[PDB]
Amino acid sequence: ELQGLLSCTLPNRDGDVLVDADGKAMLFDGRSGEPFPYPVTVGYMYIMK
Amino acid sequence: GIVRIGAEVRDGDILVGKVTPKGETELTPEERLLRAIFGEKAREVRDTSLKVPHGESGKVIGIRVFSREDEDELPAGVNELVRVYVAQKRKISDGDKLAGRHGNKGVIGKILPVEDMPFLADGTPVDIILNTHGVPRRMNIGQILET
Amino acid sequence: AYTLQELLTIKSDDTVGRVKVYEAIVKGENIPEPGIPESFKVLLKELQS
Amino acid sequence: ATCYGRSMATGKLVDIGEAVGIVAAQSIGEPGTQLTM
Amino acid sequence: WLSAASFQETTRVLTDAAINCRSDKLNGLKENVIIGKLIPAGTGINRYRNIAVQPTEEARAA
Amino acid sequence: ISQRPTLSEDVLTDNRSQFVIEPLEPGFGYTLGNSLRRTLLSSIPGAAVTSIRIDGVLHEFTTVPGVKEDVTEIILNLKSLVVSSEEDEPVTMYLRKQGPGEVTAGDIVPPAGVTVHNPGMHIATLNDKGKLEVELVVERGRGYVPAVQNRASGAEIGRIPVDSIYSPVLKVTYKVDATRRTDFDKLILDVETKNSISPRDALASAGKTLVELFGLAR
Amino acid sequence: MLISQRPTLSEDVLTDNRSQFVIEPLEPGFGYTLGNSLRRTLLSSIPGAAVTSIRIDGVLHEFTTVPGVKEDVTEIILNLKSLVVSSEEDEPVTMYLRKQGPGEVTAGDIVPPAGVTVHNPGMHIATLNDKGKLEVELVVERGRGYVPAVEIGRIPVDSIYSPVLKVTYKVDATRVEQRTDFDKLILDVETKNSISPRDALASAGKTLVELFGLARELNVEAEGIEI
Amino acid sequence: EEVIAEHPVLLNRAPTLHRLGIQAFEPMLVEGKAIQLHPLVCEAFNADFDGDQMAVHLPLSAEAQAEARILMLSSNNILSPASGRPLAMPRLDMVTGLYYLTTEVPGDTGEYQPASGDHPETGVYSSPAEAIMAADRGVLSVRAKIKVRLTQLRPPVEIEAELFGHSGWQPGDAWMAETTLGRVMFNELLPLGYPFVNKQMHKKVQAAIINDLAERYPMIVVAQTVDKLKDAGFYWATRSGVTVSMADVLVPPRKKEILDHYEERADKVEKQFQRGALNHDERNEALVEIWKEATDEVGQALREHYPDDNPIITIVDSGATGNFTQTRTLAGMKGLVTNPKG
Amino acid sequence: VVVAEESGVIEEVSADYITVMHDNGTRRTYRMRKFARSNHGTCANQCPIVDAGDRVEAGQVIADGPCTDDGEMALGKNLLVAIMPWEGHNYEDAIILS
Amino acid sequence: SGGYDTPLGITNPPIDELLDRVSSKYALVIYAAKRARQINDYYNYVGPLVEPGLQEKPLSIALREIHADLLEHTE
Ligand SMILES: [Mg+2]
Repeated sequence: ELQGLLSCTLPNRDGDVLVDADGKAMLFDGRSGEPFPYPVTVGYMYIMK
Repeated sequence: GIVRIGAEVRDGDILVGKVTPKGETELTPEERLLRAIFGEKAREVRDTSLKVPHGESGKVIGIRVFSREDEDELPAGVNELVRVYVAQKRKISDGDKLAGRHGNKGVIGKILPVEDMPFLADGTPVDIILNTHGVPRRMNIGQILET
Repeated sequence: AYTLQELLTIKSDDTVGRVKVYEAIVKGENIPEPGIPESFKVLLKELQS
Repeated sequence: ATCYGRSMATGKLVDIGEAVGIVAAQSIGEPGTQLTM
Repeated sequence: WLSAASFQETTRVLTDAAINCRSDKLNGLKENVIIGKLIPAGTGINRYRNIAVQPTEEARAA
Repeated sequence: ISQRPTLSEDVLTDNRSQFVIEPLEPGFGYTLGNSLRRTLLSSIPGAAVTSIRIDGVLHEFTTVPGVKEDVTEIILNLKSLVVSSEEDEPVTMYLRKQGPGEVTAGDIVPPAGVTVHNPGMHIATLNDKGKLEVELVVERGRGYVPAVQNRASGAEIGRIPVDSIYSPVLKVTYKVDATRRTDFDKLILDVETKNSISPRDALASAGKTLVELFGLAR
Repeated sequence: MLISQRPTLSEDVLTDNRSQFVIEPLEPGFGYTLGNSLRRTLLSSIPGAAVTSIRIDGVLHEFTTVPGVKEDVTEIILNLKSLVVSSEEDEPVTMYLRKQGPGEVTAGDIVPPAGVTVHNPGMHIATLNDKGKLEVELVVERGRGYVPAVEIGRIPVDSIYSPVLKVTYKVDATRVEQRTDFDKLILDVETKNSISPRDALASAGKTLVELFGLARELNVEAEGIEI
Repeated sequence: EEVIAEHPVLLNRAPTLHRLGIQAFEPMLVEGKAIQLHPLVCEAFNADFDGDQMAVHLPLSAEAQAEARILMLSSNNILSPASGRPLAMPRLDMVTGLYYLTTEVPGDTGEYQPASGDHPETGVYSSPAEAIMAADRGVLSVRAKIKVRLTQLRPPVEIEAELFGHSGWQPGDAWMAETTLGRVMFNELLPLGYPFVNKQMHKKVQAAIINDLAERYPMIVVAQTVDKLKDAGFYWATRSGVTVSMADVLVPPRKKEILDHYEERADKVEKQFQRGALNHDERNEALVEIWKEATDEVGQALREHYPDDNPIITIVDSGATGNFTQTRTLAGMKGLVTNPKG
Repeated sequence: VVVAEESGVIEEVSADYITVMHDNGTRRTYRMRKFARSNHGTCANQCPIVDAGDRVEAGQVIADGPCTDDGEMALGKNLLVAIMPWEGHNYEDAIILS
Repeated sequence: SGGYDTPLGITNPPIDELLDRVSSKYALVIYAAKRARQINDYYNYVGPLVEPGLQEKPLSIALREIHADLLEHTE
């Protein structure tokens, strides 16, 4: 069910689906600028202090 | 002699001023010479005032005070008692301990500027970067599913 | 050896050596020679007890 | 020093002042929490 | 006897040492640690701790 | 051979704009887009509130009678104020209000040279007994400046320092198009600022900053 | 806005064609805004002339055997790609290298046509043994950066147009007693014999000044001042 | 900042199991309230960053400061005094960073391909700077096999014996090498004198390299080489593309059939025990052996179904961290579980 | 957390207390713990989650506590996480924050 | 000079070059410590024998002197 939901991801405000069905996404290195070569798993997690 | 509500105090600042009757034995030769020359034998005290501990600062929130002149319950020989409450707004910092719900704990090594942070295609930067090598060997895959 | 002696004598127990060390560092002089740990005197007195 | 052998950390011949007894005790007892039935 | 008393079974060691009127030579790592003396190892060995240092005459001229 | 590059602006909304830079060297669009985006996110000058002052309170951790939110929650609401100031000096705004009703940014009376760009933002909710009287010192700077302490300045007990977020831009990103005998890259910046300034002004400020910085290279 | 000052630039000369440069102090986060851009500009945006394609007589189909010399065609191309040359003709210009008899051919044995200049005459090319002769054609033209291999007897080579060879940067932290987190940029550059690292750095600076002046032209507005 | 310069401090973390639990460092003033600790000394301290605290002692006397700078300095103690193995060696992240950096991918972009017809090879490069230029452009991959002429690197024993005079080499001597740009850049960290490796850098290989460096080269050379290795390993671990997702944790495809088969075996064992033929302890031992076999079969099936570039397999097999039983437990089957008696 | 003991309409809401008016005419008032120190130094602070005039049922949450958000235990924050090694600043269980 | 790169102020002179001056690391420690407190006695007794830094720890000065072989020692 999680695998299926990873495909139904609604786009953002610009119509782009930022996260693919593997849960990964292409990120850009904010220091150099070149995009990171491989897709990296991104998402939202509950973090405590 | 009490700090004022709302004041900002730092390490070593005085919160409540207190003076204690000074023991005659510990009078240094210089103090003895002065008290014998001028004869100022009036209201002899020493500084035992409350101070702020090391590594502690913040805004003073409230002050509660109980006196013996006013009818309050205090232990034997205690004339006055004053509590001062100090609050601090602690932002997240290096070395502070974060953790998820799956046993994945960690302290904060570096907080990068929002530009140094890797960002998605539309420019949304990530908020926290968890290393990969930690995940598979602890046997908490629930964090990946939660993500 | 000198580190271990400094840790156990002039940093912990020497009552005349710690003040001497502070006085020597304040005036920029060399560190003096350590003395006798006071806890050893306490051990001797407790053995006498 | 000659009968003992080289020093593991330095790789050269063990110096004189070295206290090899405590080093040996530490070396034997440090991976002690790894022995299981 | 000091090392044995600090290690384990202090009461028995102390009784036995008092009966035999034991005099500790006071030359051991733990002994020198307890009494606050330089330990007989490493930089505490006589040949290392009593080294004399002075510049050479050729360098003392310059 | 090298054709002189051009910068052509597109517009999506009043606060968001796409820019197109072309032609560029192959593999050169990513680096330029990043060197622009970093300066856009970090060092764009703007204006924000530095310290506030409420009459009935002497510190941040208390409650104003009648209002619904505590002073700390009120400050967290004021953290969302987008303002623009031409004075470039400490200038004081005022706000008097009495309930019932609700206090918003439109109820604040800004002095000359400054203006609030979202009057509809919620600040506090007042009742019959609620009375809100606030002064807000507004200044102009860049980046993020944490609350200036009352020990650093000659401030007094009533002054409540607040965090200052001087960034006028909201979200910056970029994308490149590579084209492979004649290879070249076309860069597309996407800049969304707050209603304080237009993306044209933000990108112009970043361009001047980077020109001034690279001028020492020659 | 605000005012920043004292962003000095200094140089350490290791060799005549290689030097380090230090930009300090830079504001927080600006060590990486300048670092990658300067490197990519030095590498890919500088005008320079180099070899594009060549033709070697004697053997054309085998492409691996050549009489008179022991070096293969691969090593010949390797020796040729490292030849530094500067041309001002926009059109591709052909040069020729001819040498007979046993001996050693250098880059000075080449006859440069009008306009072009070879800067490494002492560079080794090939060695002719007994009864050997070498006659080769070269195509030299201008460009920027680096481009891979793009009439019988013709072979294209890898054109190294960039007058710089190797550029690498690093970022450290030195600042005032209030921040201690400002950035310092260290840029190690190693160039060819065409231009010194100084002139390459100045050219990259001018090209980037033009690039970002394209954006500054949109409006004359406030930004960080300098001293 | 003036009084701190060249005044070493002692860092200790309990439990101090061996003498490396206390080490001398040069203090550098940092912002914050945390002690920044070099990532290589962790193996000596058994220190992770899950909330660990360390203590700092300040030597005062000249003899104590000398003992700190000489006897207890961090860069002086690189080898375990127990087995002589390297402890300041790249540990886990760095490992992957180097394991990805030196492995050769057959058929990558820019890979050397022989000349066919009128098309040249385009697999040779004059200098490693030319390879760096070809890598900045999208043509050359770092993990692709190419042929480079190396002027500032030392060749192996056989290549130096064939092409050059044995024990004779000079900086600037040229030689052809068919390697990856990654292996070139990795050998660039190792000193000039060290022979080229051209091997996939499993953790054991770098352990052997550091053993050789400590056996032959000075201690300070090793202390700088390990720092260069740390930097390279981290930089390339960022770009090694190792993450974790639910799709990267692949369930074995034949798990259902294997479990059905071995549970059928166990059911036959239970049927045999139902008639009283099989002994109780014999039944327990038989079921234990059955489920051990099934666990290992599921592990083998998982090892077969997993690509060799999977991030889990890459992390485990590179020697960075973890073992294969953890992977068998994560995806596949954990197996038998302990009892109160054992 | 603050829970309604009896159904009714909220009569007044302040940062200090919440006064509700039951259906039988009786009043009730709940005082808010504001910036109260805990046994371990954490801050116990309560904030009303209802507005004046709302009709609440018996047992509804009227004000949130320290780690409560509209009625549920909110012990932390939802953060955008990317899982990748980054320049060793997340080496060995260290964490990198934006 | 050797293949080692430039040390960084506290790791110089390299320990591999200083251990060639004495028989053991302990003797080197005592060597440097006695020379250093002798130096500090001079400032309040001979030396420094090399050019001192603008502000330098006397231990580092003694280490540089030992590296320069400008002094003798006897066990
Ligand atoms: Mg731990």
